[PDB]
Amino acid sequence: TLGRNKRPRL
Amino acid sequence: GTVNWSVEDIVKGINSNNLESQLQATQAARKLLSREKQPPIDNIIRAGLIPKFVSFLGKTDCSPIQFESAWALTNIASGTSEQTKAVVDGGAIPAFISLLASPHAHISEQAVWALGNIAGDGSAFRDLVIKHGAIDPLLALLAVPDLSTLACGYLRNLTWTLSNLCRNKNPAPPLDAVEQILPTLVRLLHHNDPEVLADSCWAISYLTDGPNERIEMVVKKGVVPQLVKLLGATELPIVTPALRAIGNIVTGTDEQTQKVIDAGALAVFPSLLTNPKTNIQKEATWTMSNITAGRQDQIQQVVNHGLVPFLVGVLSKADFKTQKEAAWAITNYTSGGTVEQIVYLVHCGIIEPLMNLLSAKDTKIIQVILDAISNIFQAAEKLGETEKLSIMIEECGGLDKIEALQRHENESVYKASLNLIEKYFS
Repeated sequence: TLGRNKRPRL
Repeated sequence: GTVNWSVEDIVKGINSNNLESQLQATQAARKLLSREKQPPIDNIIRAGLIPKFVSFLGKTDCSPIQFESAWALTNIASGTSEQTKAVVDGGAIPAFISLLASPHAHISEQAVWALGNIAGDGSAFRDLVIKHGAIDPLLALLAVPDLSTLACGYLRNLTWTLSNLCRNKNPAPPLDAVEQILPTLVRLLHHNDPEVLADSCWAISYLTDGPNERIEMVVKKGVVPQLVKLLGATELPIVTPALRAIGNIVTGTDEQTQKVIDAGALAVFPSLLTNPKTNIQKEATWTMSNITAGRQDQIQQVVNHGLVPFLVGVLSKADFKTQKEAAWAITNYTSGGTVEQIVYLVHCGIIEPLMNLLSAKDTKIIQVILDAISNIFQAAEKLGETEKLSIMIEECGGLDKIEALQRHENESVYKASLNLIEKYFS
């Protein structure tokens, strides 16, 4: 997570 | 079963009049969108599948298709602002907020995740998520006596989505939303999981990136001591946002800066100013620059903690951007400090690395340094020791560089240089 503004679920 | 369908097959299944066929097609879509290499997001959007997925979010009677569609839409929303917009335009926001109430935790988690991607797009979608009422049900999910009873993946997702509701500027989040969220952030900042702590520090670092009023909302909640403690963590994913937050806070008033000092932050900066990660060193030196811009008694605490030799160190050797922050720290120090404090600075060896940096190809740092040299000459004038300082600058090769700058391009440079030579090197 951290400072990522978006992230997919792999 | 559902591994590597074509988009055409997914469409044919989702358009069937059979809920189970739709569920299998939706899962096939999720697996396509879950592959790491080039997920066909745009083909899925062009096929018109988003409105179907959104309607599947509301099928309480079939929780698996809620989950599969939530996951598919999460990964579409993770893409470009145009791809996130397609999800929002399909009505996903209120549907995901309804799913926060789901009795299945894996479904609620996925709705949390999706709203995080939507809010993470920028100010507009962040505020739209807030307007649809997301904050109350998100915070309700954390209304337990002990956060440790929640699965840590679940808790990490929640913390991360909350951090995205705190993120971004022009405009910053609504004040009342920030006030609503802060008590839960304070609590999460005391939770033992490294990722939760890092995400909590990121959220705080976003909230302190603004005018003094925003900083005050955070400082008033009493979190500065816990941030200083996290500043000393061994995990760099925690130190980085914690330091950013501390650095933001010291851009505030002198009283806000003082609470960072009182919490003991200066004791950590021997490590931070020699930290092998160039970004930590840069951010720590930036933070120092905004502390030496404070009062004389705050400069004095920088002196007492033995940090001036560390500033001389980074000025002497560091990544260039760090050195430039160090130059600023020195210009602020000399601008606001007493004669004694400036004398001490010279005795720590600031002159030579300061001159060595006049060789640099960055006209802003040359200005900053020349300004610092004037300040120091002014303190020497007050002691009648202008000549000792002129001799010291000449012996380390600084005079040479200053005349080179008499014929510099920028006009502020060459007028500050000439003035220095006219007045002190006649």
